[PDB]
Amino acid sequence: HKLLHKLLQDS
Amino acid sequence: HKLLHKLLQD
Amino acid sequence: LSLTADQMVSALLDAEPPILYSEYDPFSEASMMGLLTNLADRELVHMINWAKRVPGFVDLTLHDQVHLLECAWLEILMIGLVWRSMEHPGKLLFAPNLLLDRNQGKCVEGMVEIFDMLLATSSRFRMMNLQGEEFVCLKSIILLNSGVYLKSLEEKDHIHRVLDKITDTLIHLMAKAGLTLQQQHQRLAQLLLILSHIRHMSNKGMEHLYSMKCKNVVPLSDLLLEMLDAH
Amino acid sequence: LALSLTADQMVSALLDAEPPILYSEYDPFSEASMMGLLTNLADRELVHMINWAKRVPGFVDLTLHDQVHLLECAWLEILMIGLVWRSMEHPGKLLFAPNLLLDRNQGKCVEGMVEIFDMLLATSSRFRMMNLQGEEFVCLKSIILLNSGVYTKDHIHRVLDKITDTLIHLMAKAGLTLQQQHQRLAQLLLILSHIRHMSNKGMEHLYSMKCKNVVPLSDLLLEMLDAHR
Ligand SMILES: C[C@]12CC[C@@H]3c4ccc(O)cc4CC[C@H]3[C@@H]1CC[C@@H]2O
Ligand SMILES: C[C@]12CC[C@@H]3c4ccc(O)cc4CC[C@H]3[C@@H]1CC[C@@H]2O
Repeated sequence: HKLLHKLLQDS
Repeated sequence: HKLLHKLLQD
Repeated sequence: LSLTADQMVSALLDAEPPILYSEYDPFSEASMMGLLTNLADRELVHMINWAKRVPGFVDLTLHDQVHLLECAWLEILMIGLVWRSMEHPGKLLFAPNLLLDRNQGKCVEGMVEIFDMLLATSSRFRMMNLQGEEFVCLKSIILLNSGVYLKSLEEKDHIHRVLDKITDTLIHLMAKAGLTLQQQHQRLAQLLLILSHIRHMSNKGMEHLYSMKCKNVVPLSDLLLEMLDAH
Repeated sequence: LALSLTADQMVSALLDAEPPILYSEYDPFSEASMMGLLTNLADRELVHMINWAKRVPGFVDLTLHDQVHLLECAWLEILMIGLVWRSMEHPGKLLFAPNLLLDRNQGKCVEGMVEIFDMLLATSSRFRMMNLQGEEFVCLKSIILLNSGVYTKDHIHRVLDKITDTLIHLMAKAGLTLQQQHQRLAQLLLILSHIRHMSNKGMEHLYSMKCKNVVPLSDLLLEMLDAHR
């Protein structure tokens, strides 16, 4: 997964 | 012009 | 412009280009692209003819007409393809003797992703149950819309006027089919949002085609070359 | 939530999800310094966009991977439609930020950029003549988020139907006829085709900038750019 995936779920 | 210009004109 | 909604559909239906054929003869990249671009070149001549019969188009200046066509050509080819492919799931009907599934897209580098996209659009049509009447309206919208963005103002107005007429036509067709007002405005939008995806697919194919020209994989006609060159 | 909202409640939710207008690091131009400013700004807006998207009704219901796919597909369309909206009161000029208002002449500083500038200005001009409303704007912006990659699902299309109901409802309330409503809807939606176009051009240009080593890109920007391959 990409940086994006985290950014999106935690945000 | 262009080839398209004449085809459209003619 | 002074035509009924039914006459608009009639006019556009009567002006439809013919479905062309390819050759009857395990594709290389060269053979498939040769076939696909030969077909596109032959379809373009007909497309120029058809555009002159899209109501309001020939009232534009030649320069504008040229511009719109250069802008839209691949989009128009593509939606046409997607419409032929509608009753053939998993497949693309480039011609009645050239039915290609996605695997055969792998025969040319960068092509199968464009295939997948085109196949996704035909699905969408099939789920929506797009009608022929609806289709020729969308094709004509593409022609007038894609390249439109002081007397220059007066010309723009005319195009927006014609565009407004095709929107009325699309709504009239849905109204006659018995759709509620809510369903009418929902379907109009679903139809029009697909145009965004077709733009996307077109931009990608344009780039894919320019690469192929650069590679010298395939000979391109003067016409097809100049349309490519226009972007 | 999205599907059972009244059109007024959908407008409100979209209005209070709006990201702020940010500022540029601004302050001569060169091609490197201009791309730097624009990518710094883009990267900072992207963090707000990620947060905005997570406040769009219907977007919140999707899986993480669908959310990501859609954001990747649409991120530059979204930056662009914001830029254009911002630029309405500034004809002939592009308001990237309140301290970064650029004209056509200034676009020439970067290679290949002026063509995209002109397209953006035409788009902004189109919205000004149509007298685009903010409520219509946020509807449009969310349509892009849910639509652009939806073919690259049933639920997504129902939320899109809801936002269509919402646009119409606004038009009707502003006194427009049924015929004027469906015409204006069409006008609005047809502009998205142009916005998609502008995005694919912008995407190629940015990629050309990275290849020519004009400007270094953050990881976030490099991931979004990379999703378009
Ligand atoms: C332009 C391409 C060749 C011609 C293809 C074609 C050829 C004929 C046609 O009716 C539709 C299409 C759509 C996809 C086009 C292709 C997409 C990429 C390829 O370069
Ligand atoms: C992507 C580019 C940098 C970032 C630019 C930007 C940056 C911020 C913003 O709000 C909108 C836009 C739209 C145009 C974008 C540019 C188009 C080409 C350039 O590479």
